[PDB]
Amino acid sequence: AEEEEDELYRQSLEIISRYLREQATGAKDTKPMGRSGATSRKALETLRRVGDGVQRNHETAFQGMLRKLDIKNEDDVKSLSRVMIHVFSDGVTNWGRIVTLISFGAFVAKHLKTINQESCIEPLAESITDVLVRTKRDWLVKQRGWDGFVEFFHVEDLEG
Amino acid sequence: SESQEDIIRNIARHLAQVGDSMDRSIPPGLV
Repeated sequence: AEEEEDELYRQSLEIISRYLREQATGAKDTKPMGRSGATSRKALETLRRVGDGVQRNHETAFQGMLRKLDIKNEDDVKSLSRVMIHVFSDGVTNWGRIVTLISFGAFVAKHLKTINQESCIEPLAESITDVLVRTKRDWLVKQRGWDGFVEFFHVEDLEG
Repeated sequence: SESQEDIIRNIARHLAQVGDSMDRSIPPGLV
């Protein structure tokens, strides 16, 4: 009964978490029987296209960063956090950065799972959403956030 | 040989850069 609730946060952590989880597990956990998340469906779709693309086109960047990075425990999480902040420390923000970052994040997570290290996925999702909404929330809320991204990227696949 | 500090730093700058440019020209027809 007090102004404070933010669907952006919940929807962000929910999507990102379910993303790395379902993507790093290879399985399918689609058992809501009540939920839907329209913006989530569209948003994810955008992430699938732009994500897969950068992964296929910029695959060299992901591999390189991971090669140098190399992670096996939550300890490095603080180091990763440092990286993120170090990149945002400049003051530049846009769909390019966000997607690029998020992408690299998921990738590293995939590897974490492949190396039997899911416990290090928690810091991954929370870290990304944390920095993004903690220091760049204004930017997201200013550009609509998720929707504005679906409009800026456009994913119309309807005929009539 | 290499230093996580420098590593993370270089990777970081590279990450922001890669993303900053990835928007200036989306290969997948921006869609």
